[PDB]
Amino acid sequence: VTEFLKPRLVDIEQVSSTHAKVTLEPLERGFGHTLGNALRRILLSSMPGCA
Amino acid sequence: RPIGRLLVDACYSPVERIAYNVEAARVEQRTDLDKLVIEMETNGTIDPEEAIRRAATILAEQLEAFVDDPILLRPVDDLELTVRSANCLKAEAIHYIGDLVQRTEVELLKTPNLGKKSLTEIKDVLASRGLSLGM
Amino acid sequence: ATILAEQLEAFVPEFDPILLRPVDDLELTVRSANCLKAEAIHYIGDLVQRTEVELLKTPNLGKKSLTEIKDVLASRGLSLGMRLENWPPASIADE
Amino acid sequence: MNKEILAVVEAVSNEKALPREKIFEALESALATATKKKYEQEIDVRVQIDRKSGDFDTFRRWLVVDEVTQPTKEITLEAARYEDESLNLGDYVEDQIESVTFDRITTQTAKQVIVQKVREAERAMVVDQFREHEGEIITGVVKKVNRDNISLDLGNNAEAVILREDMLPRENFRPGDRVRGVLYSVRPEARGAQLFVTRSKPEMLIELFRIEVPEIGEEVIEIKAAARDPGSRAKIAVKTNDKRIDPVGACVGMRGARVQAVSTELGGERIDIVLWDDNPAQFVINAMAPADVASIVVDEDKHTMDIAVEAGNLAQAIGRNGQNVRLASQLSGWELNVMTVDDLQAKHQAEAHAAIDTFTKYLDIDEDFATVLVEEGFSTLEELAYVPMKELLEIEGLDEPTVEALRERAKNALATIAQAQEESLGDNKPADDLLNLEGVDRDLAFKLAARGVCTLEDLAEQGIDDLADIEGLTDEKAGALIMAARNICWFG
Repeated sequence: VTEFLKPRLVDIEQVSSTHAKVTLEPLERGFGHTLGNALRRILLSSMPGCA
Repeated sequence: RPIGRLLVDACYSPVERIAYNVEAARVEQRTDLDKLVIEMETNGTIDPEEAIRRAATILAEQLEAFVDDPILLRPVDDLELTVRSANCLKAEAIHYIGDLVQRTEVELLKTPNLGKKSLTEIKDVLASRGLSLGM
Repeated sequence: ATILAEQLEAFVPEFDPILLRPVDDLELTVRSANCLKAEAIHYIGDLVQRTEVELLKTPNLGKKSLTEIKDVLASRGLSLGMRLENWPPASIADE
Repeated sequence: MNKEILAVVEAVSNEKALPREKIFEALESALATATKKKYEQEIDVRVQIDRKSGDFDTFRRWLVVDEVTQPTKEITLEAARYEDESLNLGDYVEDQIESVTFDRITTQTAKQVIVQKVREAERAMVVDQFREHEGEIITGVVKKVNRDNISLDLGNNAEAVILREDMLPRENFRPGDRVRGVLYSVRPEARGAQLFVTRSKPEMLIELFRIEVPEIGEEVIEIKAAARDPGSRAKIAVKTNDKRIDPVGACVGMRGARVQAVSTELGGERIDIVLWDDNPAQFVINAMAPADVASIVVDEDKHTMDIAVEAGNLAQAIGRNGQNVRLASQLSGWELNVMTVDDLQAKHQAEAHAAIDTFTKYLDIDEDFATVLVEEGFSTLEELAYVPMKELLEIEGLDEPTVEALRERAKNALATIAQAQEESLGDNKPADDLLNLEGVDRDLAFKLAARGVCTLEDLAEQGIDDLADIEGLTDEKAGALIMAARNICWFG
C-alpha cells in the first residue's frame, strides 16, 4: 500500500551548452505537478549563490 | 464468483479537506520566518501526525530518484574478433552481439580460454561500434 | 533535491496449530465428515496419521470421498501417512 | 456412418501402409485432447473407438497411482479397486461422460493427429526403406534460401537442410533449383529439420565416385581415404585387389570423362586420384602428386614426415596457400614438412650437432664417440637409456661394461634434467606460487611446469584449451584452477 512507481531520469538531453532538458518517468497520476512545482519553487529562490 | 456477492465501489480515502494557511512567525526573535498551519479533515480512520508522517515519507521517497537496433541482431563473428576470442564466446553460447552486450566484464573473465588480452580486444571492438559491455 | 530532502528529515506435542483444528474445518462433504466421525477421527492430526489403505476400510468411505480428502489435505500442504511424534498433546486428552 | 469408419480405416491403411491400430490409438488421443479443451477444469480423459462400428465412448480417466499428486486426473490403487478389483497401478478408472460431438473442430484435430501419425509411420517407414538414400546422394528441390541454410523438398512431406558450412563456397541456389547432396545425419528432433545434407564434406566426393565409377559400386575398387578443400581441390586414395584393373585409370575414365563429371557436379573442383600403398612413405609420395619427391625421412615418434623436393618443385609441392601439402597430410594422416634437399641436409646436420652437443654435455664422452652414437641412429638420451642392450652392443667399439656405464650416465642425466626441471618450478616456483591455487597437487604442478607454466601468473594467463592435454585435468578442473589463479593474481 506504500509501494508507488519509483521514477528515474531516463535521459538528460542537454541541448547545446548552459542548457539541459531532464525528463523523469514514471510518476503517479498527479506527482509530476508536485515535483515540478517543488523543484521549480526551490531552484527559483532557495538555491543560494553570489552576484 | 457466486451470484450472491455484491460489489460496491471502494473509496479508500480517509481525508476530505486539507487546507494550509501560512502566517508570520514571532516565537523566534529572527524575523522573516513562517509558520505552516495545516487544518486537515479526517473521517476518524487516520491519526493526523501519522498522516503528515506518511505524506513526508512518500514525498521523500519520490525525491530518492535524484538525491544521494539492427546491429544487435548480427552474429559475433561479424565483430572481426581474433579466432581465440570468437571460439571462447561460442563455447559460452554467445551467438549474437545483443547477447555479448548484456554480459559484464566480470562474467566474461570467468569463461574458459578468456585472457585479459582477448577481453581488451572485445572492448575495443565494441567501443568502435558505440556498444559497451553490461547494457 | 538535497535542500528539499534536508527539509524533511525531522518527519520521516501436536504437529502444528493446523493439526489441532477439528476435521469439520476442512470443508469436506457431509458424507466424508460423517464417515471420519464414525471412526473417532476428530482432529486434522488424527487424519494425517491414517494411511490411504486404512481410510478405505472405513464403512461407507468410497473412492470419491478419499480423493476429496486428499485434494483438501494437499490444499493445506498435508499428506496422509505423516507420523507425528507425541500426538495427541496432553492439552487434548481431557475432552 | 458405421460402415464409413471401416471404409476410412481401410482407405488410410491401404494408402499409407499403416497399422489400423496405430491410427485408432491416435484418434482416441486426439478426441481425448479435444474433450479436455471443452471443460474449464483440467480433467483426465480416455476415449475408446469400437473397431467394427466406429462408435466411441469417452471417459473421465483416473490414472491409477500409488501417491495422488493431481486429484482431478489421478486415483489411489485402494480407491480404484473399490470400484473394480481387477485394476492395477497404471490402469484407468472411467466415468460415464458425454462424447464430444464430431464437429469440424474435432474433425480438424483428428486430421492433424492422423497427419502426425503418418509422419511417424508412413514417412518413417519410407526413410527406413530409403536406408541407401540416408547416406547416399539424395536429390531435393530448393524450397527456401535463407542466409544460414537452404531448405530442400525431397517429396512426401520430407524436408532437408543444407547448412552454410555444408555448401560449396561459390554455389548460388534459387527456389526451384534441383540440388544433390549426401544425407550425412538424421536427427529425431521434436522441432526443426530432421535431415542434414552436405555438399562440402568428403562423403559427397566418395558417393559421387561410387555412382560415376561402376567398379567402386561393385566393390572391385575401394576408396581408402579422401581429403577435400571444398570447391577448390580434393585428393582420393584408391586400392584394388584385382591386379588386372588399374584403379586410377578406372576412376579417371576414358579421357578423364568420369573425374570431369564429378568435378562438374562439385562446381569445377580439381580432383587428384592417387594409388593407395600399404607403405606410408610410398603412399605419401603418391599423395604429393603432381610434385616429384626426392627423399622422405620418417619420424615415427612424432608421427611426422620430412619431404625433400628439388628447389624447382618446392612451390608445386606446397601448392597455393599450402593446399597440396595440407590435402596430402589429411589424406595420409601424417604431418608433412616440405623442404628442399639442401634444407633437409642442413636440418639433419643441425640435429646431429645438437645431439652430439647433448651427448658430450650429459654423458661425459668425447665428440668422436658422440658422433659414432649419432651415426648409429641415436638422437635422444631416452633412446640411449631404454633401448635393448643388444642394439648398443652391435655398435663397433662398445663392450658390455661401456654400454652399462653409458646407460647409467644417460639415466642419471635424464634424472638430473628431470630434477632441474622440478627445481626450476615444483621445488620453489610451482611449490609456492602454482601450488597456492587450491586443488593443485604436486604431480599436477610438475605437469604444468613441464608445459612452461611455472608460476601462479603463468596459470592465470592460460586458456582451458592450453591445458586440455594434461593427464588427470578435466576442462572443469582446468577452468576452476585458472579462475582460482586469476582471483589471487588479478583480484587479491
